[PDB]
Amino acid sequence: QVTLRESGPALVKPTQTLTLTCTFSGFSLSTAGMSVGWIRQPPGKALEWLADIWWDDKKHYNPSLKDRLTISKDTSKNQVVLKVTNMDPADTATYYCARDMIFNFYFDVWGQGTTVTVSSASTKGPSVFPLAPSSKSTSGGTAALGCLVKDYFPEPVTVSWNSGALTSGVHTFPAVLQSSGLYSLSSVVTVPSSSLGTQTYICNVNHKPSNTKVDKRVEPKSC
Amino acid sequence: DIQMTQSPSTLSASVGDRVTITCSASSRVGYMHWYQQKPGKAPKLLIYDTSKLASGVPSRFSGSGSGTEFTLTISSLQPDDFATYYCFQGSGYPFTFGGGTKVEIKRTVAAPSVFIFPPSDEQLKSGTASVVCLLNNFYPREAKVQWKVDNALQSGNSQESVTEQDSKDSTYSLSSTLTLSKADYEKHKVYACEVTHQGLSSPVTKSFNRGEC
Repeated sequence: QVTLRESGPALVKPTQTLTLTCTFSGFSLSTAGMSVGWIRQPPGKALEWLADIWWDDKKHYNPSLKDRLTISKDTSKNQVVLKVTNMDPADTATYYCARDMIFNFYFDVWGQGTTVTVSSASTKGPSVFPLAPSSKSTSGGTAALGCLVKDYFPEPVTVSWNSGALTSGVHTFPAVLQSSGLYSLSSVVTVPSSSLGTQTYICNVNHKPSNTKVDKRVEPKSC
Repeated sequence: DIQMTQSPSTLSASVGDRVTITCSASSRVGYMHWYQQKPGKAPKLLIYDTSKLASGVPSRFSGSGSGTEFTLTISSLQPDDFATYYCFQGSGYPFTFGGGTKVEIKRTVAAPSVFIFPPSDEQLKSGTASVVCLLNNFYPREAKVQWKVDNALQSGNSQESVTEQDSKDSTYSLSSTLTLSKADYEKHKVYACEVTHQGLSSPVTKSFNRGEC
């Protein structure tokens, strides 16, 4: 199928340049009528179109950002690059590449997005702590357990349970920037208390910006 | 440049309700397109060329309009329609998106289940103590959580986080996290999370004594 995937650094310092790459397959950017475009989205704000490139190397830019943007293609590697110079806090966003065609002039297939944060602060891996089930994390016939994912920077972090095999009753909370300037979140799973022994519980945490990967067993505490 | 407004900014409606979202462009465009964005996902093409359904979209959704005024219609709103919807013009450069409309599902009142977790011994060795209070599967979103520590009401050391509305049952979940230093934590016995919500006739308290099983 037609697929696109964005890559680039999670973190850039103010005044530095950002380089993003979109790698695509299931189509070619030498094929007449084909375009790849870049779209961004600041945390909880509207989508904003940035740039596009066409099979014939025609380029277009959003006029407010034009002085800061350069789009380029390498047909030979199925890649499109966007360079954004002089990054500032307003450039913190999720960056999307998408496919457009001359028949459409709309983005029909999108990549999954890559998160970029513009900050002075250093990368930091999370500490991962279990939220052990007990009588106190029981309500009716429901038990709760979880993992506290504490003191990381920047976004994002991923959390799954039992390598993604356990999915129902899972609630992974959105990260909050703490007063210390580092992120924290919990991920919790609910199960009927008399159903707890059906499996063990492992939260797999991955912070790709610090190359950190932690597995944590969450068991009941003893005396 | 061709710019668009979207109305309303936020919409709450029941399952089965007819929903209408409008887009108004600064000058006439030949087509308007529509995207559906779930939280933590890429936007998905929903309607293209004003009226055409994109692949996999149920018949429930339809688009209409011309010139500057366009309409996205959901004839019978379903729990899985919780999203932000954007209009998009690609008729002329620069390409532009409307401000977005967030659609939430109105449901019957459901009381939170309340759960408390003391800090782990692993966190306590590393020098901090986080007390987590969990409110699970409730509606509406609005909820008050108060921490009491040895019968003192806490302020400015607790943070909340709330899930996006659940795509099957339309309920929310919330975490309230109380953070102290290990030193402050070990000074005190009774840790209590007190929860006020529409679905509970009186506040609910979960508490533990520090140091017990």
